[PDB]
Amino acid sequence: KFYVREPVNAKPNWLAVGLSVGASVFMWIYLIQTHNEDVLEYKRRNGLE
Amino acid sequence: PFLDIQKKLGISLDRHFMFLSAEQPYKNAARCHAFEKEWIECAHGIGGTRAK
Amino acid sequence: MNPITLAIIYFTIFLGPVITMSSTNLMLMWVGLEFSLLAIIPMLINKKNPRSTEAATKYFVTQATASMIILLAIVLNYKQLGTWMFQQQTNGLILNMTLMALSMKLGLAPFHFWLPEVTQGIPLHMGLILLTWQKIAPLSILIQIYPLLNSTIILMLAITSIFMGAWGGLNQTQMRKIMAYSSIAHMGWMLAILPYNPSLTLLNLMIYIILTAPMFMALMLNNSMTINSISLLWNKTPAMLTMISLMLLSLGGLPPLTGFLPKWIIITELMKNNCLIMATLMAMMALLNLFFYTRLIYSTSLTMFPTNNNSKMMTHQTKTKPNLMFSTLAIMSTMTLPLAPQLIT
Amino acid sequence: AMVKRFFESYHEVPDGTQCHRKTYITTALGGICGIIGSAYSVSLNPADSTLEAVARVGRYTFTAAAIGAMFGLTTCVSAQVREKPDDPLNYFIGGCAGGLTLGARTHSYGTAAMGCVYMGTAAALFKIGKLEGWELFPTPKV
Amino acid sequence: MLKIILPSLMLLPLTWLSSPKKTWTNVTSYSFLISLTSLTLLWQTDENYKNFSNMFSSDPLSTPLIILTAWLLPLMLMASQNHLKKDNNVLQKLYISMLISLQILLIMTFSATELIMFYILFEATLIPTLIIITRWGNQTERLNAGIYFLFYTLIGSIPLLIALILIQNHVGTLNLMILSFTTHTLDASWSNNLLWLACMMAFLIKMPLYGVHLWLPKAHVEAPIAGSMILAAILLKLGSYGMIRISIILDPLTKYMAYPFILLSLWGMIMTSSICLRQTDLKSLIAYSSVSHMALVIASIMIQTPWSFMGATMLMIAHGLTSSLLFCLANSNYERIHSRTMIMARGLQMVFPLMATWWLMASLANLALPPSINLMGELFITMSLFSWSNFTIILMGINIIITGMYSMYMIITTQRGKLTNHMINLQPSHTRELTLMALHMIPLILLTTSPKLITGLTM
Amino acid sequence: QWQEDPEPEDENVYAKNPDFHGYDSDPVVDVWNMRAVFFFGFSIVLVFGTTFVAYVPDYRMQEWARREAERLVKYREVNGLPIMESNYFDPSKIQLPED
Amino acid sequence: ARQWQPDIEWAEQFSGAVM
Amino acid sequence: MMNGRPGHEPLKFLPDEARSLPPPKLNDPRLVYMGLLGYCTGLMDNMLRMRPVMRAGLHRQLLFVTSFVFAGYFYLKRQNYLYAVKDHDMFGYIKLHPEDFPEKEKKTYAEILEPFHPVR
Amino acid sequence: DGPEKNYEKTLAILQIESEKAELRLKEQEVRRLMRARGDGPWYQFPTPEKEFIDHSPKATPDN
Amino acid sequence: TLFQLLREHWVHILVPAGFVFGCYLDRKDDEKLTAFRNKSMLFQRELRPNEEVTWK
Ligand SMILES: CCCCCCCCCCCCO[C@@H]1O[C@H](CO)[C@@H](O[C@H]2O[C@H](CO)[C@@H](O)[C@H](O)[C@H]2O)[C@H](O)[C@H]1O
Ligand SMILES: CCCCCCCCCCCCO[C@@H]1O[C@H](CO)[C@@H](O[C@H]2O[C@H](CO)[C@@H](O)[C@H](O)[C@H]2O)[C@H](O)[C@H]1O
Ligand SMILES: CCCCCCCCCCCCO[C@@H]1O[C@H](CO)[C@@H](O[C@H]2O[C@H](CO)[C@@H](O)[C@H](O)[C@H]2O)[C@H](O)[C@H]1O
Ligand SMILES: CCCCCCCCCCCCO[C@@H]1O[C@H](CO)[C@@H](O[C@H]2O[C@H](CO)[C@@H](O)[C@H](O)[C@H]2O)[C@H](O)[C@H]1O
Ligand SMILES: CCCCCCCCCCCCO[C@@H]1O[C@H](CO)[C@@H](O[C@H]2O[C@H](CO)[C@@H](O)[C@H](O)[C@H]2O)[C@H](O)[C@H]1O
Ligand SMILES: CCCCCCCCCCCCO[C@@H]1O[C@H](CO)[C@@H](O[C@H]2O[C@H](CO)[C@@H](O)[C@H](O)[C@H]2O)[C@H](O)[C@H]1O
Repeated sequence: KFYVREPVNAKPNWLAVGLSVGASVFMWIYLIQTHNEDVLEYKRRNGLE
Repeated sequence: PFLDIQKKLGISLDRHFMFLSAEQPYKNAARCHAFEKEWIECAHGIGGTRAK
Repeated sequence: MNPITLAIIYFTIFLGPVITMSSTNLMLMWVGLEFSLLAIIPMLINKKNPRSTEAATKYFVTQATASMIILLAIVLNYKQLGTWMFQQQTNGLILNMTLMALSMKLGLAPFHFWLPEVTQGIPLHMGLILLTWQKIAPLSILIQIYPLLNSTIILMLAITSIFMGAWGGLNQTQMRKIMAYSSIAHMGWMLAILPYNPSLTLLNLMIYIILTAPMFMALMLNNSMTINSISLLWNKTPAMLTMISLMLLSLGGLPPLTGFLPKWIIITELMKNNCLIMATLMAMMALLNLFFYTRLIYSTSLTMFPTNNNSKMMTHQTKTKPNLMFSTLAIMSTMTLPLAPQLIT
Repeated sequence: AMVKRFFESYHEVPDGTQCHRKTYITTALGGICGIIGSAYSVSLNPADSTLEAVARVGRYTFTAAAIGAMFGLTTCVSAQVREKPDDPLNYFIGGCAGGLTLGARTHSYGTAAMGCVYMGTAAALFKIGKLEGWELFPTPKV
Repeated sequence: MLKIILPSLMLLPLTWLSSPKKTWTNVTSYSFLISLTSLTLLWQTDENYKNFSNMFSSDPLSTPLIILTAWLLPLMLMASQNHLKKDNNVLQKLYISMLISLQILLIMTFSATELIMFYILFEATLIPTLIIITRWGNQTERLNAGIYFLFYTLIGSIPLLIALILIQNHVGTLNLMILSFTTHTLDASWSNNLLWLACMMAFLIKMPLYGVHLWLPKAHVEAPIAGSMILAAILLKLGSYGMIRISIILDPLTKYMAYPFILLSLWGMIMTSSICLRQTDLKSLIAYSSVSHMALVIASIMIQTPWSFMGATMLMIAHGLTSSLLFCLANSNYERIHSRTMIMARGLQMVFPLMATWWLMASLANLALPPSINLMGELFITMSLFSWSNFTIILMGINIIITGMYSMYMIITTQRGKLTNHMINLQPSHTRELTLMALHMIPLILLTTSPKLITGLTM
Repeated sequence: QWQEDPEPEDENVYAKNPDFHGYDSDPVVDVWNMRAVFFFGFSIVLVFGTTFVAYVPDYRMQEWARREAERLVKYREVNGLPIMESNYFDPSKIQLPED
Repeated sequence: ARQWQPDIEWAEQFSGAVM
Repeated sequence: MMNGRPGHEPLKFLPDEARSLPPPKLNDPRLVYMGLLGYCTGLMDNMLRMRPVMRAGLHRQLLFVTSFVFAGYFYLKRQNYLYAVKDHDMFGYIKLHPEDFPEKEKKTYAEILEPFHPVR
Repeated sequence: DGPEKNYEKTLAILQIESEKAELRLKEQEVRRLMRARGDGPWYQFPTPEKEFIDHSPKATPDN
Repeated sequence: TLFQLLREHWVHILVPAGFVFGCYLDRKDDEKLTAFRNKSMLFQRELRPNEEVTWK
């Protein structure tokens, strides 16, 4: 123990960490998936391959 | 309107009593109903500049 | 205020502009402006001292008078055309009093004199609402009737606001008065372009808001009301010195900061319409703003003013502010010029 | 209104001719600017009595009318003597004469000197604008 | 240019992620390596100028200015180390980042292909420059120097912005190559005469033109040494470089529009060089010497001849190295006795014999001793002006006499006579200080060996 | 008076480290900063940069142009043509105004 | 000499009601 | 200017006709710069809270980077669509009005008499 | 590389910049005509909505 | 090798990696500008036997 007063940030906010990694990992997956469908629809509509 | 929320939701909070030709209680036509109906209908779909 | 009062009053502050922006009927637009005036007064006077009472009273009598003139125009147009919206056939004098009254609501010069006084008399977080959220409803009305507005009155209001915003901010030692004159100058730019390109009015409004919001948060961090108070930042919260300096230079429109974009694009569009003389005058006098921002940068981050002994006790204390909204707005208000094509069209 | 037409009469005839009419027009314009300025001055910086307010209105209006008279006269005489109707330099000389008048009325060589340069440049640019078809308040086009 | 700009941008993380004891050694070394890479721009085996993309190009005018910019960054870092050694670690890193920022901005400025891009980068440089002057200048007058510098530039730059928008609205582009090929004669209207001035004033204030030069003596006396180096060497050359790029579209009005600016420069170069005879402040003397030299650059660009453009290009580079050297030499005495008064330290050849040699060569460069590129630029400018009007040689002749007088006056006053022996704090020259002088003077000699590299666009 | 530090005293840099090179108060940091400047500045940039510039071939096509000039001077002289003509453009390719 | 920094007399020119 | 155009849906962020356009690359330089700004926002936030600038809150830093890229991608799609519509309208209008936009037959420099202005 | 690469990349740069220049001038011409005549997709300023006109038989006949 | 050593000397890859990445971006700029490769008046020719492009 060092601080005479207990810090507010003594240990991670485990809920906040989990939500943050969940939000970022979900957004990366949704971004990549949405980009995949956006490519296929573009090719379908323009008759490409 | 600046934000077309009413059009997007398909509701009418204030679009339906905007001019003389609008719906009146007990079907009491306002003065100049037929002239305003003709002016609004001529102008429809062509924009304000041409309508003028 | 207890929670029920806060919820109702803040909800009405939010509601008014939403009504104004969504209304087809001009009477409902006026109703929206009425909600804004009524709901903001108790917040202006919340702290209850003679200065806040003066500020709330001056705000009320100006805003209520302007609201009556706006209502007169709406009623006169209803008499002329039997409708509740301004048309191409609306009498030009009716449109000119609408412009006059809305510009008085916005604090554009020469209807500006109230705004530096009211901003000085209220808490910083209320100045923030006054200079950002409260601009949206009157501007939203103007944008709807932009083809109908008189370019002569607009440019005269616009150049007057830029001139008096500049000379006004040059004499100030109070931060709340500097922000008020900064508001007036930027409103002058927003208005000048409205009859030509209302999208560029909105671009300037957005960039002004995301510059002004974090500037107010930076003042709020230590409650710095004067130049001498903000000059103690180097000792109280030195980490803010970089972002305050860049936000001030961005407000002044110095390239390559984001705040150069609104002045640059509005000049481009004004000169596409042969408005060369006004654009030149506007751009030249906007340099005077950069002067008083620079003097402010001189006293915060580029020199170190004398500090005091009690400030050492402040360095022992931990802070919980600013929130992370400050960093987001601070970065996007200064470092987004590379993304300029995505902001204008 | 006809009042607008009275001001379009300044350009009905080339510069350097009808110098009497052009001096009345610019004297009238100067007086109007003095009345507008006086109105804002007394309203926002009220005088100690009504006779001082009225005295200040007269001081501003006559001084502004004097500047407009000297500008209009000197510009026309300069074009008449030099036989150059379309020269912006004639307007620079007139604007400098107006700037010197302002300094003479306010007892200031710095205002005379600074007045001469700023008013000369503004008047010269006005003539260039008239020749090259610049618009002060263009209506929207694009 | 991306293979030059990207490594320059990586100097910023390198500065901030280095250990406190490795920052200077790291950033200086890679800054030297980036100067090496910029020499690739000199591989020009044809007469088609390098267009790397729509955005960046390099031709025989920008290439020397880009390389000189790249070379100055290491030199400025070495110049700054001693007077920053009392600043804490974060303040040292902040200073280095300001120096890197100018290097990045200036390289982009000289390689921009489009005029509003040039304008944005041209204006961006004011921010790091102002910060350097006002945060690390020594005296209370540094704040006034910042105001003059910023607002002399800005008032001229606003008309430039209007002219650039106006040209683009009329032509549809501000790309320089297309403006060159599609240029058409201008009519000699009052409106076009104002257009000419709007296009020229910001560049002329930046040179600076005599009459609007007061910002430069103020800025130099108050700036730290690395600020003086970049300001004299590169920042003044933005005006000359701007004038050469934009004058291609201004014909034929430059034939009569140039007269007041040739007159101010040719007469002004005598006024500012004669000031150097009675200047008590050594930094101010070197600064007024620059105004006199840049007056020649203004005159030769105004007359627009193949010789005049070539003489201006050489003088731009030669003055860049020479003036930066003189500021560094003056700063070495100031760091010992902390005064800029020229007459204070005296007889210094007695105690700093090798530094006195660097002083002599810098002075010989400054008075344009042949066959230096300093003389070559001034000579071809003199030939072109004589062709423009044979009476120009009278004013040239007076300036040549005066330039020798003050150049040798500075050497005699500070290096010779009796040593001011109360100055017991005259520590021997640093290895760093003597190295810094050599890094200026070797390129000057090497460029004198191969003067084809700095002839510019016309030869 | 206010509370302010006195001005620091003049220091002789060579008193503690008589091998000071000007770069750093730490002796080991000092000598390596000196070596990096001399190695990268002089051994690398000034020597190899000078070499690279020296061997840039036909800089701005000056060697080709003299070679091309001699070819044309040779050709234009055996065939009796003028060495250089007044008109760059053949007049047949130009259509002047009638007036 | 030490770098100049604002003293009391310099800071007092911003202590007035106006500039 | 374009708001009242035919087939204009109100408050539609991405109209279905925008799905014919090629989507932006996920390593588009504008999207890479957006993610860099999000990274700067995280570092600036650490500085303002007196935290280790690079070390503290990597979860918070990652969310800042991902949010900027995520939002920027969809906003970039909308901006691509608006510019495409502008060109679709401009060219379509040009075709309906061939009398206002004639093809101007340009002359060669063999016929054009530009004035010569001697430099001397 | 040989001089061909830089030479031909310049032509490619020239073609793009030229075509952007003519597209920039043409847009201003289009905007001018569309705003003055109101006959295009742009500058279509609103007019009253006709779907809210009441077309029912009224209380009186002559309406 | 060693966390104390690597934590000090890893920064030596930044500028070299900026150069290599800067070179990579410059080659991508060449690829976007091939619209006149082997099509100019001055240089266009017939392709050599096993040649796909005149420059890359
Ligand atoms: C601010 C935004 C978020 C909050 C949203 C708004 C909803 C808030 C819900 C909690 C509100 C309850 O708040 C509560 O209000 C009542 C009003 O009857 C007050 O109570 C009031 O009536 C009771 C009667 O017994 C007494 O306490 C007293 O006469 C008076 O104060 C309480 O002192 C306050 O605690
Ligand atoms: C286009 C180029 C962009 C240029 C970017 C501009 C960068 C920012 C410039 C403003 C500088 C911020 O201002 C600078 O703030 C830092 C803290 O961050 C201060 O830093 C210094 O003082 C503070 C206390 O005051 C100490 O805690 C700190 O360790 C020390 O280094 C500097 O003394 C101040 O001058
Ligand atoms: C003392 C120097 C002052 C420097 C400021 C500039 C001075 C120049 C302006 C005065 C010149 C003469 O005055 C100017 O000409 C006449 C007056 O009859 C009017 O001239 C103009 O009138 C109207 C503008 O409303 C135009 O549509 C009209 O085409 C034109 O003739 C202007 O309203 C007036 O500005
Ligand atoms: C073509 C050139 C024509 C030249 C004439 C036009 C230029 C006009 C210049 C006006 C100069 C100002 O006019 C001058 O103001 C000074 C101010 O000290 C006043 O001077 C007088 O009063 C002041 C105080 O009021 C005393 O200090 C002074 O000793 C006394 O001479 C006078 O009013 C007048 O002498
Ligand atoms: C220091 C203060 C001065 C700042 C200088 C500002 C930049 C330089 C100003 C140059 C003046 C512009 O000069 C003016 O340009 C405009 C716009 O193209 C053109 O002028 C014309 O434009 C269009 C035609 O294109 C006409 O409809 C218009 O009525 C007329 O003004 C002429 O070319 C010239 O009259
Ligand atoms: C800035 C620093 C620059 C560093 C410079 C280092 C350059 C090194 C020079 C290497 C020169 C020798 O280069 C070598 O020469 C031979 C000559 O046999 C040539 O080789 C070519 O011609 C020879 C002639 O016999 C054939 O046999 C051979 O099959 C063919 O490839 C090439 O040119 C190259 O393969």
